[PDB]
Amino acid sequence: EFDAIKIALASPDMIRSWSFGEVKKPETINYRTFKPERDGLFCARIFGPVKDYECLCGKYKRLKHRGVICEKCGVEVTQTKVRRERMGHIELASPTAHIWFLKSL
DNA sequence: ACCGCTGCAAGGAATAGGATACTTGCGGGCTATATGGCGGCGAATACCC
Ligand SMILES: [Zn+2]
Repeated sequence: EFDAIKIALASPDMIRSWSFGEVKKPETINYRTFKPERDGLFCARIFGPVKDYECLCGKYKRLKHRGVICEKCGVEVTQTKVRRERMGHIELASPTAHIWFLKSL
């Protein structure tokens, strides 16, 4: 299919284009109930469902409801492979300098 | 038709016994200062003109 690999820099707008949400909380797992956090580093509303065609809260749990989202979780009921291909984006309060383009010698 | 009496409670000294306020160690729940390796090489100073 494809024939060439292109590589370049990524403007902030394009980075927003890639992302499917924003991370805001440094918390990951409860250690008691192994569901993810609200919108922490892991998440369901940002990255995707945890089980194949399973909304997080369990309002819909069948493949018949593919595509629709939950009205309390907002997750996209679909395969869990999406959890390996969606990317988040953090917002940085201050501008910062890429280290590679600074001490590359 | 008036009174001193008996009698029936209220407050002191000696024992047993549960209730209950008090004290304590934990278990899980949470948050946040090195000193024996070379070799190559290229960039970045130093230098003395
Ligand atoms: Zn839900």
